[PDB]
Amino acid sequence: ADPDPMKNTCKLLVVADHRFYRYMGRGEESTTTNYLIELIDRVDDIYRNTAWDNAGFKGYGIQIEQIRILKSPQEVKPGEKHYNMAKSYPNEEKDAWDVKMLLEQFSFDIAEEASKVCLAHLFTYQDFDMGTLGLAYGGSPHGGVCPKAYYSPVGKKNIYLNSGLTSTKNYGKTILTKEADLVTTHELGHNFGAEHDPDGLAECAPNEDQGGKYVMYPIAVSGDHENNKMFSQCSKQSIYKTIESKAQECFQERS
Ligand SMILES: COc1ccc2[nH]n(C[C@@]3(C)NC(=O)NC3=O)c(=O)c2c1
Ligand SMILES: [Zn+2]
Repeated sequence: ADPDPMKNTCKLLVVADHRFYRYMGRGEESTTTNYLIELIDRVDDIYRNTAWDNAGFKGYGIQIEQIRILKSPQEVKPGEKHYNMAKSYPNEEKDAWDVKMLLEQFSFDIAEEASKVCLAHLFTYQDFDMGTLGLAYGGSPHGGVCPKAYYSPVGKKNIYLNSGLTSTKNYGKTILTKEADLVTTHELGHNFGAEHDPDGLAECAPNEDQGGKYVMYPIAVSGDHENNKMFSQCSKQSIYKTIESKAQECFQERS
């Protein structure tokens, strides 16, 4: 397979919710956007430099098309929910939403905009239970790159599963930027078709002395080991097949 430079970039709709704006953006558009621009660019370096077939099938990456900045909580009617509402759901007494329900709600609310982009990604600031940092569709044992309709019987409309989310809060504190970059890499990894690296394949889950785990390992990589910022051969095989199938459908030229 040969790369098409006219169809080698997955353009993103990046959404910063009110929690992200307040806690990460310090209530400023400049601070909020600079954080996301720099994070996406560092993630793009991991992707763009990856040779998916271990040869010349490289130069595939991600770029931001738009950053939506939600400065305040979404006003909701009684019984109505929205990913950007003030309260956490299902438990308002908790700092965070149930992560799966949040990804579902974001996908529902962002459906119209998501239909026009390769991927939509939510950046929030909430302490998900049991150390979870993000969630995404694709590479699950459907969804991922390029909007694919799913009729929601509950929602009564089509939603698109080209979505993921990252939280930069864990255990009551802001995560390191080196940690945040890896969360987003991991979530987009799922979007790109990669499943978790299994323990049973040494090639895909190396020991610490061997450079450590790759980004798709199910236990969040810290970023202090060499392999942490890279995709395993297992992830490359899965993503290679996805890119081959999906680039013509929704990838665009690098800006
Ligand atoms: C480096 O970031 C990572 C790496 C592994 C992770 N595992 N999890 C939990 C969960 C449900 N989310 C996800 O995308 N994969 C999963 O198993 C992170 O939230 C996570 C984040
Ligand atoms: Zn995962």
